[PDB]
Amino acid sequence: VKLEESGGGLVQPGGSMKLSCVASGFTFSNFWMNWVRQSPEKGLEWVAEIRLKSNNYATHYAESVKGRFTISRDDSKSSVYLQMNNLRTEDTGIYYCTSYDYEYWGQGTLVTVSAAKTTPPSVYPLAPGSAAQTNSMVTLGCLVKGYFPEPVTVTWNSGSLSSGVHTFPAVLQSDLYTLSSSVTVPSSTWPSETVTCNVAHPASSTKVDKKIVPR
Amino acid sequence: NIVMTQSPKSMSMSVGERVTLSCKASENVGTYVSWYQQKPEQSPKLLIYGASNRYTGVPDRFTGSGSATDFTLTISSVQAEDLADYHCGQSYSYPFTFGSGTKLEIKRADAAPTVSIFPPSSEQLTSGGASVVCFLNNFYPKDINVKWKIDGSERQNGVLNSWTDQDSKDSTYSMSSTLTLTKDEYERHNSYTCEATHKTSTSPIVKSFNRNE
Repeated sequence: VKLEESGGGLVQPGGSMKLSCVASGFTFSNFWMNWVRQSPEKGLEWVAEIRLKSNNYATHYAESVKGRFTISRDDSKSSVYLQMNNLRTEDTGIYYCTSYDYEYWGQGTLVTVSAAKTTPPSVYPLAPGSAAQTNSMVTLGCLVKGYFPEPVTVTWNSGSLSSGVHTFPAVLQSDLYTLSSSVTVPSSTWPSETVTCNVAHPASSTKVDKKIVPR
Repeated sequence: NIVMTQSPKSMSMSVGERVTLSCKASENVGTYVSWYQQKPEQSPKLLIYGASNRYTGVPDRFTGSGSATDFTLTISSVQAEDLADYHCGQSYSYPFTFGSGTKLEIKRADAAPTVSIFPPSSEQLTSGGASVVCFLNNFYPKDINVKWKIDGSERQNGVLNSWTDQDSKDSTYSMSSTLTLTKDEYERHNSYTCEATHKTSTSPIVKSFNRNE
């Protein structure tokens, strides 16, 4: 079973945004569908439900979104939608489409409601100082500074390096996020076998690939 | 609105041990309670529905019980893969509501961090900034402190810290600390040090560089 979500990103307060979700692997027309959202401040919240053709696609909404959101579905496309209007900053969070009982979930998409402007990340290489010590392993990294909104995604060597990777949660400071990612590889393999961080920021349509070279 | 209450926020268990998670409803919700497992950066997954019915594909170490206002999820023998945040939810009455979640931490042996320090890049200096980064990687337990020194003197302003969730593969934690100065201030000092203090030792793990190196 798969629920594939589309949409999300940055929207101004008072603005509108539509989320979509295409179902495959369950008989969509027989299932009630929901939207659920999640935030650090408030946790998981149910948003809206939509029922079946036999009952005229009747709906339910959380009181906090009634009159501002519309849940809809297109059974011919096996798709459920959430149209959000007059958006408020308290509406920011990760939005998931789900089936009844929350049996099947989409992957989630971050909706950020803010008047702050999209800003692409600066991606800086973290390479050890020239007088750093020697060890059988070496740690390298990338510092991702000054972007808005979330998210960014970080890979190393386009995903082929994963075992030695830690990417850290972003922190917000005055309308801009900063994140970092480290990778640890055997020291005999760098710089001979190259190591590059790839930082994708879909909101600004920018991916940066920074190769980490010795100082 | 029906409130689902979960406490405590976290429990720390060794592999093989039994853990019981509790969930209190503010109203009688009959058997309309489900349990979900959520790992970081992932959607929740259904474990139990109807208070006690195990969902297809869920390992049999997971059971659910209870009714009316009190509900329990039991893991008979905790496995490393069970590292996650567990939420209950009620579907008795609209609006449907979720509990706040109990995190399950997997216990492991104490491990000191691997500490690495990095100077500002030339690219960042060109723009007028100077971030010094220290990674404190693969340690346990979770609590840790970083102290930044500039020419031997502590600096607290300009420090940004971030901690990972517990690592699925080795049950450790990691932390990144960034001291951000302007290029102007960075170029007026010589030595930059991060000191990691962790329960494994009162002696800090010290990494440093100087701008002459």
